[PDB]
Amino acid sequence: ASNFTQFVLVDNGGTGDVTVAPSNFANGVAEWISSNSRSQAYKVTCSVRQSSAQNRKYTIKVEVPKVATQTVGGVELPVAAWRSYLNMELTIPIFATNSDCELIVKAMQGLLKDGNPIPSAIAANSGIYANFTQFVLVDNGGTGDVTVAPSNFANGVAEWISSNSRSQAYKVTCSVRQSSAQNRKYTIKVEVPKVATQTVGGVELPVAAWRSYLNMELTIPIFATNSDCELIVKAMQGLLKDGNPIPSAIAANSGIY
Amino acid sequence: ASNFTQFVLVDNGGTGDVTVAPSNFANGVAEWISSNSRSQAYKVTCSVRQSSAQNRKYTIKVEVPKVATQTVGGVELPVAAWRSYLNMELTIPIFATNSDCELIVKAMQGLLKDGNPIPSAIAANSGIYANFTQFVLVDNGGTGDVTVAPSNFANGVAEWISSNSRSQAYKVTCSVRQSSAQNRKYTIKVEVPKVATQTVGGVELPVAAWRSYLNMELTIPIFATNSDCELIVKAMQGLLKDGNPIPSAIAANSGIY
Repeated sequence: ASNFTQFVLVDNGGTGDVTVAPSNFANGVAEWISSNSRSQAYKVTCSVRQSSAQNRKYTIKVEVPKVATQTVGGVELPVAAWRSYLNMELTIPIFATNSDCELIVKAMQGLLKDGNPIPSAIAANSGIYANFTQFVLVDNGGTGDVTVAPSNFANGVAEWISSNSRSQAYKVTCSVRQSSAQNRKYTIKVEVPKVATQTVGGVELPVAAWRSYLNMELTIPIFATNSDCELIVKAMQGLLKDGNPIPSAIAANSGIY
Repeated sequence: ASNFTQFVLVDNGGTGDVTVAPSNFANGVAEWISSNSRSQAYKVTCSVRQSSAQNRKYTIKVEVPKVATQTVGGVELPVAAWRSYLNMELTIPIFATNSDCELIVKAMQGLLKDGNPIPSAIAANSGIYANFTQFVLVDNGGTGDVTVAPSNFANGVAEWISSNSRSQAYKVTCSVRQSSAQNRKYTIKVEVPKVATQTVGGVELPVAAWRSYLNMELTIPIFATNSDCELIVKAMQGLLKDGNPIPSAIAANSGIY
């Protein structure tokens, strides 16, 4: 009986597996490593931390490597040419009952699955996909929809807002930026609200009690051809779908149970 | 026709009287002295003073002596070995109508009469009297009770709170502390609230418009045997009962009328 153990994640057809075993947690920072070679392992983190007196923040990063071969000095050194950085910070207040988080996770992971208007950007040209318009996202049974319309981009920072009320809208970002001379970094944050009612001063003000912050920074080198990113996206979004060993922690007691 | 004159106070069986005549008021501070000898007189004060723009504070101290004999140098000098210090500061707002003070006085003096759970402490071992629990205090006719339960003592400061609502609770303190090498000082404050309704922002918030502050500091030397304190308590509480020349001022126009 042991939780936080060797689990499964990103896969395709039948050839190479990605069993992610455990490794470190020093100073409150979970970490998972895969097979024999560390230089080709799939790092992932997770740490609990209450930010103040009315909230609970988290940190679940993810580094997706590449099974390449850096031959420098006559030796074929199996190392990754790049690594991903899916870092999702999520703040959950104490007032928010145990019925908000269940619908928050399916809104963060349930935001980038394998081609959604936000993550299809992370898998193809239209990183907007649609001349950037009103799209679909997080849903459940037939009652409330979440059409996310456009809004701002000032200074290179995409942003999407939903329906009538902004205080209950689903914010999302996206910005292209080459970090240096051999890489290409990104930034796709996500704020998932709550259709609550803050009555302060005798008025029922429809506002969110909290918001999510799914911020995925991804660095892709110029050397990495146009055949690495396709398998990187399905490794970032294809890392937290709706209960994977990493995101099931984002939906239940199980950290890696 | 003269008010603030020779009055009566603390007595027991038929032997020694305690007629407290007038004496000084310099700079707004009433003062009463008893018989021939000042060194054995029963000092008492009283002064009106509006603290700010929405309150009215007071100060009624009381020094109870001892008819002892300090023979130093071959002479029998009739002087007190100690003195009491029943100092009751009471703040009464302008908003509080002329129907709150009547029930405030019977709550300050009507708090320590001659053995109440708070003043029985001032007359015997159980200076709590009860392993410190829910007790009785100020009452009138049959409608609202004032059961004062326990609450805090952090750093040597007793404290009692009443019913459900703290904002309408009857706070009271008590702490033992030897001031030097020849004395033993105390501190028994008391805050009497008002079951009012502060509606600010459209909400009826049950809170007190004011609170009392019956703080009685009492110094008892080591030389003073275990036969002085019994007659000291009935002199402090036995000083303001329910209309005595000193506390009738705390219940009506009469300062010493």
